[PDB]
Amino acid sequence: HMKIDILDKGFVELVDVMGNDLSAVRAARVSFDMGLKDEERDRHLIEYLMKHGHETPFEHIVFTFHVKAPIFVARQWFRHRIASYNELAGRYSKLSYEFYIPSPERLEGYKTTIPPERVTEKISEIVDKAYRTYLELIESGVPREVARIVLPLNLYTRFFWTVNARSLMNFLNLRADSHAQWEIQQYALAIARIFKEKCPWTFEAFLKYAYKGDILKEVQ
Amino acid sequence: HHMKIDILDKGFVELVDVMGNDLSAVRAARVSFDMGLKDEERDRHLIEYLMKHGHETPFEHIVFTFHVKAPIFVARQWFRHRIASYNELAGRYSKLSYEFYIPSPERLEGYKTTIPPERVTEKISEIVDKAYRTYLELIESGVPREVARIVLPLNLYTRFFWTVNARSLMNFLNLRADSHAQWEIQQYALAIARIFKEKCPWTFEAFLKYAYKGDILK
Amino acid sequence: MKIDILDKGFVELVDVMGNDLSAVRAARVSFEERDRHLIEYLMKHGHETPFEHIVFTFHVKAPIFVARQWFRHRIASYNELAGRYSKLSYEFYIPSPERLEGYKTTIPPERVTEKISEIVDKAYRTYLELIESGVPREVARIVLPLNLYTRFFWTVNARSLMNFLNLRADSHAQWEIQQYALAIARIFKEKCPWTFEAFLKYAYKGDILKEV
Amino acid sequence: MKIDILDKGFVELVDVMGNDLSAVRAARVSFKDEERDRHLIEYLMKHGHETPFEHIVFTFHVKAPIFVARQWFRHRIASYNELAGRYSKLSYEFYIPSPERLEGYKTTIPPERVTEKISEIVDKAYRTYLELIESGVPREVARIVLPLNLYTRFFWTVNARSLMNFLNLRADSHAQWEIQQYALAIARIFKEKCPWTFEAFLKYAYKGDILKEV
Ligand SMILES: Cc1cc2nc3c(=O)[nH]c(=O)nc-3n(C[C@H](O)[C@H](O)[C@H](O)COP(=O)(O)OP(=O)(O)OC[C@H]3O[C@@H](n4cnc5c(N)ncnc54)[C@H](O)[C@@H]3O)c2cc1C
Ligand SMILES: Cc1cc2nc3c(=O)[nH]c(=O)nc-3n(C[C@H](O)[C@H](O)[C@H](O)COP(=O)(O)OP(=O)(O)OC[C@H]3O[C@@H](n4cnc5c(N)ncnc54)[C@H](O)[C@@H]3O)c2cc1C
Ligand SMILES: Cc1cc2nc3c(=O)[nH]c(=O)nc-3n(C[C@H](O)[C@H](O)[C@H](O)COP(=O)(O)OP(=O)(O)OC[C@H]3O[C@@H](n4cnc5c(N)ncnc54)[C@H](O)[C@@H]3O)c2cc1C
Ligand SMILES: Cc1cc2nc3c(=O)[nH]c(=O)nc-3n(C[C@H](O)[C@H](O)[C@H](O)COP(=O)(O)OP(=O)(O)OC[C@H]3O[C@@H](n4cnc5c(N)ncnc54)[C@H](O)[C@@H]3O)c2cc1C
Ligand SMILES: O=c1ccn([C@H]2C[C@H](O)[C@@H](COP(=O)(O)O)O2)c(=O)[nH]1
Ligand SMILES: O=c1ccn([C@H]2C[C@H](O)[C@@H](COP(=O)(O)O)O2)c(=O)[nH]1
Ligand SMILES: O=c1ccn([C@H]2C[C@H](O)[C@@H](COP(=O)(O)O)O2)c(=O)[nH]1
Ligand SMILES: O=c1ccn([C@H]2C[C@H](O)[C@@H](COP(=O)(O)O)O2)c(=O)[nH]1
Repeated sequence: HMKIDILDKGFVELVDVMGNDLSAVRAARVSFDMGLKDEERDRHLIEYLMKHGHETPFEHIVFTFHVKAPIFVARQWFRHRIASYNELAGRYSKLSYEFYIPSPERLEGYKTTIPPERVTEKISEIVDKAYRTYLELIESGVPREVARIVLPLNLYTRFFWTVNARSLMNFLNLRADSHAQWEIQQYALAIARIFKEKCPWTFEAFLKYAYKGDILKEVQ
Repeated sequence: HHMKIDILDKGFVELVDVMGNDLSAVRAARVSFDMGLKDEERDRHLIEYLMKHGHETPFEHIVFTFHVKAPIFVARQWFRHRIASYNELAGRYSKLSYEFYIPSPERLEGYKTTIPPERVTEKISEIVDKAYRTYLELIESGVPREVARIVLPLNLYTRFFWTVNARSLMNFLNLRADSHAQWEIQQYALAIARIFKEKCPWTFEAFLKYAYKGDILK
Repeated sequence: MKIDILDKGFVELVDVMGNDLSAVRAARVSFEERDRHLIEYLMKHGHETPFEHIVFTFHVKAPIFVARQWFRHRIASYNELAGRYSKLSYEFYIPSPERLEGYKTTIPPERVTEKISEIVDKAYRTYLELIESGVPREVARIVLPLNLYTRFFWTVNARSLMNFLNLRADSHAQWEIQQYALAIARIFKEKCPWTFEAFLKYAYKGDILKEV
Repeated sequence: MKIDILDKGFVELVDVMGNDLSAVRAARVSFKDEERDRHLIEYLMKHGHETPFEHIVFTFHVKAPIFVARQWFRHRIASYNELAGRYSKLSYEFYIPSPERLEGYKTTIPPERVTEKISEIVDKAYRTYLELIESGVPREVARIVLPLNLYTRFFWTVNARSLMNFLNLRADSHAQWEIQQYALAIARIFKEKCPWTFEAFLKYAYKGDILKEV
């Protein structure tokens, strides 16, 4: 399965896809009592739909992703309501020692009082302390669902995300953009790469006509 | 895959595409416990479990695309299911074909009518024909299609694509594969159920057994 | 508040939750010049979720063909009059001759109008005959034309209502639903003048609300 | 109406559109008569005709710990606006369970010590957070060390149908105790503004176990 590594331990992996660029063409064409034509006319229809704001045809393309991301990223991500999610449960599972530790380069462009290496160090220290406490509470008989509340927001979680191309393009608009947090931008770049490989005509037409973000026009 | 079931006199339900299968639900559900697939026994059991306890979100990862040909009055009820995606034939843009649902005499079974059921059938096809011929005359006269079509009756056939996940599809079946629904949409719901059963047999069997609220599938 | 649309149609406001300050409170997560400024700011920058906390209920009487276009807006709630159960009323949208202005037609506009009324009358008379014969209503009604009036309750938040106005208060939309959209817009402006003003200025994608 | 929940939490009613009669008006499609209107409400609820209840809408203002909010926010048929850790300096407010939260569980240390241990890490994480901020580290990065029991605040706009689903699932002994407590608050307010719908819900549609016992 197409699998892209993000951050220090994160990833985005394509589990499944229904349909392709031509799923959008077939759906749009029914309006005119038509179906598919030639490659040239069909690709141009996709561009036509994107340039004029016909978004519903792209709902017939659907993806399922498997994502590992820090909780603070997942919290932003799961704000996208037009999608389906299933997530690893801190209530039911003993959580693994896996946390996002920013690299020193993460603080490029910020004048900092202490070296970036020290920032990285201080984050790690809280992480180890919290995790040790989490395991101590569990070992003492403290229910998992309570023990986990001391764990920090950089804890990695895992989830399945099923989402259609229209909602995926909203996601890219809002998250593949320099206003979203850098961490989620990185995940959105991987989503974009998988989308482009499966639906190249829709992706290129989106970038050309419909996409509102900045970064995907800059970064291949 | 590809499945097609003819419904009423001229209608159909055709499966255009599917994403996932019963194991798609098993995998999504198992992530909760930091697990994946296991054996057929334990995974079939899990699907029954999910269905018994009303854990419906794992089934959203199973997705269907249907191509449907149905009368407008059927489509009108169907399109009330908002948790799904639609694209439909446009009267504003297309010259509409002479295809209308004409009930068969048997459709009045159990109804004592003043005129022979065959006559009811006849009367329906007569009005449909008059309406259609008026539509064509207006079109030939240069009336925009979006206006001409307003004289067309509710038994005109339309066509649409429907993308829907297994959870919404189970909701559709609870409501439409039921005696209280109109017989015509029941028939479409029966075809949707047959296709669902074929592609997701474990989910369907568990649905019938533990969650399905209607009366016609059982 | 009620606006008559078409020959027999209308849009009336049944209820509303909130005003422009509802979006301001949601955006700030708490609880006059700076508050209007925040509304324009949110609108200019595409921050739409705060407008979801303003909600309207409309009662709408409209031809079925208009309602079918309308009910494609999935992010909203609907309850509609039942034709399976209710004997349906003799009310149909008959276009005025002026509806065909611009179109060079082989039949005079007034004659097209007349041809539509005729079908409506014959269709309704067939429906009534069937019901009289003991044909169930849910079957008898299938002969009724797409211009039959129906009524529905529509509950929709301001964000989805702005999406509706972007698509339907626009010259690409069918003229008949444009008229309805103009009415919805007028009510929206009454209740949420700051949001409506900023919407027009910064976010609205249609054309007719800039002209009318 | 504002109800305190947990140690620093609350559920506050901000607005409401409609009342029980809004569902009746929608069901009948008509812009009253108590017994026949209550009877309709019960009929709809009994036969699962739930769409008329979507025309009653609530706005709440809720203060809750992030681990509770993450569960809450899985309810997609609703609208949310939340205090932003990326843009605001976060307040020293964290949920620390009472010893009675863990009484019942046989634990190897006193519950009192479980409280102390939890409080200790909270305090350490918060201190590091403030240090990093003071150092010039972006808020968005500095906050990643804060634990899941940090309090957040959001506006929630939800219709009565979706709110009844939320009660089915959360006002229930399988939901985490913390979110149960919020659900009881939501239910009390819903009962106050929509008494006939709430009664009919309990009698016919409610699938949980706590609201019939409390
Ligand atoms: C840079 C940035 C900063 C942000 N800051 C904050 C913040 O400070 N606080 C905060 O709470 N959130 C914040 N968000 C989250 C934001 O408010 C949205 O919750 C999130 O981006 C999901 O957007 P969406 O509603 O467009 O997507 P979805 O929820 O997936 O919805 C997709 C589309 O369907 C529609 N839709 C779905 N449900 C509804 C509905 N109930 N009503 C009307 N339309 C609906 C809309 O058209 C929407 O575009 C931020 C997002 C970004 C990118
Ligand atoms: C005790 C308990 C344990 C849980 N454990 C986990 C877990 O381990 N992992 C995990 O990921 N989640 C878990 N959840 C969350 C659960 O999976 C749902 O996300 C949550 O209950 C919201 O439910 P909902 O979909 O009914 O509500 P909403 O998202 O508000 O949706 C409301 C209704 O609309 C429908 N609906 C909305 N969107 C769609 C859609 N895209 N497709 C089909 N139908 C739709 C359904 O009819 C649904 O009832 C748990 C919840 C409870 C109460
Ligand atoms: C026998 C029968 C008779 C009917 N008679 C009438 C009638 O007389 N008049 C009429 O108007 N309709 C009528 N309907 C339609 C009915 O009211 C629903 O519109 C239709 O059945 C769709 O059901 P749904 O809302 O559950 O499905 P969807 O709209 O697909 O929604 C699926 C699920 O998601 C949820 N959901 C989706 N959107 C929202 C939302 N905005 N708020 C809260 N929850 C949401 C609900 O949990 C719902 O079960 C009838 C249906 C049947 C089967
Ligand atoms: C001029 C014109 C011509 C049209 N022609 C046709 C035609 O020929 N055939 C046809 O079938 N329809 C046609 N439509 C209808 C159109 O495709 C939409 O169904 C309708 O405009 C509703 O728009 P919407 O989905 O944005 O609104 P809603 O359905 O209310 O949704 C609101 C927003 O939330 C989002 N959303 C809701 N559900 C989903 C979802 N399941 N997946 C992804 N995002 C979602 C999107 O952000 C959407 O903008 C036409 C509309 C217009 C204005
Ligand atoms: O009772 C529960 C358990 C889990 N989840 C959802 C919320 C999170 O998105 C994810 C894991 O939650 P926790 O188990 O970590 O609380 O699944 C809930 O919504 N309710
Ligand atoms: O069995 C039914 C009856 C009604 N409706 C909805 C669809 C329409 O929007 C409206 C009226 O439908 P008819 O009763 O006219 O079919 O209510 C259904 O979905 N199913
Ligand atoms: O302007 C339009 C054209 C089409 N449709 C949708 C509504 C119907 O579901 C279908 C066909 O509509 P008509 O063209 O026949 O109105 O496409 C709209 O919503 N608006
Ligand atoms: O860039 C952002 C900022 C905020 N939020 C949402 C997610 C949370 O529900 C809430 C606060 O997020 P934080 O700012 O704390 O990350 O707003 C986002 O979705 N994206």
